[PDB]
Amino acid sequence: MENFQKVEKIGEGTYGVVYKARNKLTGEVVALKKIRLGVPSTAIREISLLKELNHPNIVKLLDVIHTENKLYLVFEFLHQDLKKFMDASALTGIPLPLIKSYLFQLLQGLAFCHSHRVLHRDLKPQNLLINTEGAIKLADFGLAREVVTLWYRAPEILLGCKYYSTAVDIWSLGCIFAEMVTRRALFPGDSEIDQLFRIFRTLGTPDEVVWPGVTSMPDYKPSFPKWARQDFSKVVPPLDEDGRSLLSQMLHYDPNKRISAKAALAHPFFQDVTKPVPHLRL
Ligand SMILES: NS(=O)(=O)c1ccc(N/N=C2\C(=O)Nc3ccc(C(=O)NCCc4c[nH]cn4)cc32)cc1
Repeated sequence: MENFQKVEKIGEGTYGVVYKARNKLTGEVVALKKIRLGVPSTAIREISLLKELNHPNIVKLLDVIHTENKLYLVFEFLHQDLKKFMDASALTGIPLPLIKSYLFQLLQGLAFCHSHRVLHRDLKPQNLLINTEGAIKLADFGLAREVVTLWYRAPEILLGCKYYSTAVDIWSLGCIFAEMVTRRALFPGDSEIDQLFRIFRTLGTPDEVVWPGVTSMPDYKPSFPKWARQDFSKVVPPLDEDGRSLLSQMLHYDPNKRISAKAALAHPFFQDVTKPVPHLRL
């Protein structure tokens, strides 16, 4: 760890603190994450697998430094997160071609991870990183295998499913897609039940018709209030019918009906996809 010079604190997650740092051996500027824990053998093997999960839309894990019961992860550095970009673009809105490019790129990243049976599990604007070239990348990946944000949590997680699928990441990305379009979080819950009830108030209380097996889920309660579903024309205006159709498939209640990342890439919404350059003030 004497090989790195800290520049500034760039964030704090559930695992630990992230610093921008300079590698005294290569001159490289990196993101250094100190994992708060010595380190379990199961974690070392899993994190070593992530070093090989390389894709242009996945923040590169450069090195795993396991020294003196402490664990450090050395990552590729990107200059801004989607959260700051969305806040900076709030008066005007992110242009639809850039939203489309970012969604397409993230679906490429998820299609890759999911093909390797790797789930993110905690997608949110804060772990989506962007650069000046128009790229967007997924950070803080297969690490799951301040108050924690519930806004992007899939309903099967909230209802107590222990063995959830790659569909949880599609749900989170659908929530982020809606937020980029409307400039407001889709489901800003501040408790697990407020999160669930916000989802139910918009998409309708799920039942055995739309989600077979839902009433047998661990945290499902027959006493849940029964709300009627709302139109997507009301939920994400002024998004066009291609975008609303894709969003509806990413937000299906039944994880088995929810669109995969691979099928989403073929959706007619991406017929005119391009790669614009964002206006980044760094
Ligand atoms: N706000 S900002 O637009 O000025 C701005 C600028 C640069 C950056 N970079 N972050 C990173 C980077 O380059 N590689 C990374 C690899 C992994 C992680 C990661 O594990 N994150 C979870 C913990 C967390 C951090 N932040 C909130 N939770 C982060 C980064 C982030 C935000």
